[PDB]
Amino acid sequence: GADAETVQNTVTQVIEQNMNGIDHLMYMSSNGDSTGTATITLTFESGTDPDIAQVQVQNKLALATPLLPQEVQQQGISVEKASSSFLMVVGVINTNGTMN
Amino acid sequence: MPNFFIDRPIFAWVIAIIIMLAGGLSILKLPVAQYPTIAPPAISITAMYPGADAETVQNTVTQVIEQNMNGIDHLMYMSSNGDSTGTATITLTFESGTDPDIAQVQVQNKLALATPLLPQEVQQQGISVEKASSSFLMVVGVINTNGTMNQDDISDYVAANMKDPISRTSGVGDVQLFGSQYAMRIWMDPNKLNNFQLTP
Amino acid sequence: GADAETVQNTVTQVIEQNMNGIDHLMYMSSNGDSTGTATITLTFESGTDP
Amino acid sequence: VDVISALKAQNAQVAAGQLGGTPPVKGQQLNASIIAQTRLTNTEEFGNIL
Amino acid sequence: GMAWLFVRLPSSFLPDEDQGVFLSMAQLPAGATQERTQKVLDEMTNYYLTKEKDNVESVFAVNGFGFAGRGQNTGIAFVSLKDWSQRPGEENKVEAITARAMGYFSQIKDAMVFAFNLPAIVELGTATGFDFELIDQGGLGHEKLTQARNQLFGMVAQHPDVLTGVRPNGLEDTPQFKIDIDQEKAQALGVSISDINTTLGAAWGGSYVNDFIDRGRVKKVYIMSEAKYRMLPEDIGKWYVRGSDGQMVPFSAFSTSRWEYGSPRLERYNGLPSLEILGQAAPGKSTGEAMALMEELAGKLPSGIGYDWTGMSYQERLSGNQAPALYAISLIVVFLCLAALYESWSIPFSVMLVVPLGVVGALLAATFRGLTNDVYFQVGLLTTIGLSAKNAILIVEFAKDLMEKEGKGLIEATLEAVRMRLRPILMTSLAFILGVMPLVISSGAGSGAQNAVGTGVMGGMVTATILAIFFVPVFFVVVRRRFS
Amino acid sequence: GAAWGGSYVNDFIDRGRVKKVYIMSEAKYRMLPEDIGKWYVRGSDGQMVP
Amino acid sequence: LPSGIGYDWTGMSYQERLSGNQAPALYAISLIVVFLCLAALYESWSIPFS
Amino acid sequence: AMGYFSQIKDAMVFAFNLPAIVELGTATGFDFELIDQGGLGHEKLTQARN
Amino acid sequence: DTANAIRAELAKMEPFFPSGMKIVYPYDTTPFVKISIHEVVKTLVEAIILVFLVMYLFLQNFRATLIPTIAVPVVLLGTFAVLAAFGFSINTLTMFGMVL
Amino acid sequence: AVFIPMAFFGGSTGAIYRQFSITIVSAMALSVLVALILTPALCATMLKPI
Repeated sequence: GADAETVQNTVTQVIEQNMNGIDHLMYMSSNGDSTGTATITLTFESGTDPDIAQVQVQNKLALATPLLPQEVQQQGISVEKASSSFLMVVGVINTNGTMN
Repeated sequence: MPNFFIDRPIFAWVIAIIIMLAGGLSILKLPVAQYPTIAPPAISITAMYPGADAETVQNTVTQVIEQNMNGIDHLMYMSSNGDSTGTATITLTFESGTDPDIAQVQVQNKLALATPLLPQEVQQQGISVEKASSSFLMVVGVINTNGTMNQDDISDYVAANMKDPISRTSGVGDVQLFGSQYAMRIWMDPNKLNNFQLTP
Repeated sequence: GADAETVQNTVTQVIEQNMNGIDHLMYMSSNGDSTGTATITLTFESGTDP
Repeated sequence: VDVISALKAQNAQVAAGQLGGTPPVKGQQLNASIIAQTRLTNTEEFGNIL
Repeated sequence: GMAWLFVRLPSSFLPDEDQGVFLSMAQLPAGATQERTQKVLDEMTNYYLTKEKDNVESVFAVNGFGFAGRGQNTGIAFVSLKDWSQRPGEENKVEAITARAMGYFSQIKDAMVFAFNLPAIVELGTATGFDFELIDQGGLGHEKLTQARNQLFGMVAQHPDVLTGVRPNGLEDTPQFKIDIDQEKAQALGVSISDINTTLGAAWGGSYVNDFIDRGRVKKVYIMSEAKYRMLPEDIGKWYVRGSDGQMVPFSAFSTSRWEYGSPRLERYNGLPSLEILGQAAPGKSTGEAMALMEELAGKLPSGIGYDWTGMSYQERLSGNQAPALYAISLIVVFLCLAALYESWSIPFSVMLVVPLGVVGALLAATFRGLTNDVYFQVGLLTTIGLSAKNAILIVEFAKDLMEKEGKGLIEATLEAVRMRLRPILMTSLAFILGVMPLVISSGAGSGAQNAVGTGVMGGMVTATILAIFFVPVFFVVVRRRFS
Repeated sequence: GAAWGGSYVNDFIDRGRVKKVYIMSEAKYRMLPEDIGKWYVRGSDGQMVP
Repeated sequence: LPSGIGYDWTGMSYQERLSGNQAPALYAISLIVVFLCLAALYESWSIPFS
Repeated sequence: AMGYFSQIKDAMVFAFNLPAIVELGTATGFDFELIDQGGLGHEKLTQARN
Repeated sequence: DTANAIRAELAKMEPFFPSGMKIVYPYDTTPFVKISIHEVVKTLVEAIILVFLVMYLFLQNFRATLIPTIAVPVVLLGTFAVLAAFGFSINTLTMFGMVL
Repeated sequence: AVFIPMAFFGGSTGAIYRQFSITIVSAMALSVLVALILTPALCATMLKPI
């Protein structure tokens, strides 16, 4: 339910103020929209081990988590070392047309 | 072999020139430093017990954490300190040549094992596992030549505009601000509170 | 002081649903018993770094 | 429930700050941390809880 | 003589350098306030900028922050010197500058002020010298441990010829203000314990309530009492808490106060309570001598009080312990390579009998220049092993060939080899000697390391040339006669 | 918040799986600015105040 | 743009700025090394030019 | 598709093909972040963008 | 490298400073590193010059003395190539090794 | 000498060129190894006298 301003000022700034000390960090971008979702993306230099980068980012996020609103924590913060483009889309269709 | 190059001087010259060319190209790309990576890696574990004396910190958090930390691979020695402010810092120094990333991962695993035994108060604060150093590489100070801004204004400007980009610069392990960010300070007056029958 | 059904529905299902994104995972199994303990075991591939 | 409430309230930690803490008054000369630990250790202190 | 010199050569890890900067610290007595620390820091800055104005470029004093231990009674200052060009002579170097500073800083009478040079491995430690760790191995307790430390300083002060600037790396026991909350009286007055704790904490230590947006940036919100109500034990009574009846009741009604003395920063080393001690060797003494004296002194402490070295001292002890192995393994490897190459056991033995000739020269070079047995010297010793073996090869290999290919006699072949191979030996030897000559006579920024690298191996070359050019024929002739 | 943005109260078990429970205003009552006045909050005295 | 308004390049724009076009230097090195190899092959400094 | 969509559709419709390397976008494209260094605010930043 | 990156970042920050603000550098160990490297390289070239004179003293012929001097750049540059291959860096220790 | 230097391209594209460089260099090395030992053996046996 939070708008863009609330999302930023209560989640994104709080998290990104603790995103320091990580190694091989090229640049960091983050955005929060009206649907209530905050998305912080940290790009690393080529050749950086994704597992170690995720570990360090997770450590900083664990430091910054208790300052976040309870609702945000209950919804579940997720950290993913994934690409940007979709590898594949697996659509599901009901041929009978009975289901919705 | 020497006779072969005695009869063929241009071959020897070519070999030497190729070696020299490779050397120059390597010089162009080679990094420069005072010393190589000599110091043993260190991992720091920082936990806070708000409003706990030094004696309480040692007994409640540091002793528990140290007990579990024993047994990590390539551990050289440990050290600890519990401040009156409640902060507990466990520094683990590993044998030289150890990969610091794997060391940090193992330290995090052991800390996760030892966390439930800790007081709930220190669990709420969040424990930090970070690669540690001992000495400052550089100190960059900021002054206002006009003599217009006190230390608070300079420190707040630094904390708001310079600390983070430097903190995220490549190779910057840690940045300490010799000042303090601005904060909305509310300075209460017990006489007025009592007069209005209010409490903090 | 929780039964098997309580332990499952309140701990094990949640943890299993949020165990996504780990690498080289072969299978996971879990259980909950009358004592109140939920034990979730994740088994990884042979070459995985523990 | 009342027993739980009393037990939760009884033991805690107080961040009591310091005497002469920063920012200090001009001329201050003594800075001592304040310790107010109303903690219960043995059985009788727990039994004595109101 | 080589053995005698090697035994008597003092040891150290890495030479100190003049890096253009040095540190300083101030440790006011326990319970000191921020203002008293600031006065001491101002005195230090004034000294730096007036008595050393020609050498000191700028001073950056940081009150309330220390290298080990953070408190109102501590402070540090980063001192940056002028450019090396602007500071000529030995008097204008970090060693002499800090020596002059300590002379003034030892008369402060208000604090313990120290100025020290940076360690060679800046990542390893914060200061040059050693890192002693007094350890309570017998569970004696904190009070005994500080008593043991005080006795150790009493012993140390009796040897100012070796140890200098020996200081603790922690915070002494400080007075503490204890407030006894008589909960039953609070219940009688109808005041919640949570209210008491919240009021006291927010009043005297501040409370981080929540955040606020300042020019678009998330900043904290704190509440704390005004300063003048937060200074004296009397100020406890000024703070009122509301009872359930709605009547304000002072803190004096349900609480009492008392003074105690407890440590503000407790330390543990390898799971045992410990006190860290920092210090330096006196001028004209090496770190090894200081460490040996520290171990000897710690021996005389009461039982149950152990000790250990950490950081730079740990690495230095490790180097000292591993050296002999390195030497033995290097000698064995060289011997095996010689045996494989020349297909003999006599030839390698005769060659290896030359290594002492180079080693004694390396030791004499360090002894004359007053250098120590650093890691660089160890590297040099290995280089001298190589060089002496090289000269022995240049003679023996040519001598061996004549005995086989031309079938000459033992003495005749040796004389011919010594005559013909004299000039190449001198050429290579002088080439190496003048090669490391710039290191030896260097005096600049990195002169400390360059002298250590060059001095040891240079004299080794001169003796592996002068002595070996005469002794190698003896070794070759004697060994061949016995066919050993 | 619960009326106009939906609130996630707790979980429930659906055909063996743990699924969330949400409360929200019915669509027709949170569509226009005028729909604000339809919502009432109960005071201390027990009276509904718009 | 008015005071206080900075800028920066991200993504591909960022990646292009750091990457320098070393191709002419690399090709020059390749030509030189090929000439040297040819000189070694023919035992002549002139024949390679052909 | 772009010809059909852009001419008719009231909204901005973009049919496009992913590049060979997804990260490296259009060869001529660029990403230009306009950063508010001085803490001016969203309104002033938008004015600067305009 | 980190010192240079920090200085570049400070250079980027400087235009947005309010009037009168100034960045000072009251403490920095990088100048010592640069001067020490310069000193060791000066020592190296002095060593090369001194070695040339020693051989020329015995050989007493420029062309004859030039032959061993040619062996210096080839060996040194080969050493630099080897250092690059195995990931070593140009530090005072490698420079001391080359001087020896 | 023609194909090795393109391996040392800098930047993001450095790996792209390194793939071609390594592939072609390895292919040429194997080719000359085969022509040195494999093919001459085949020529002696397979080729009927002409």
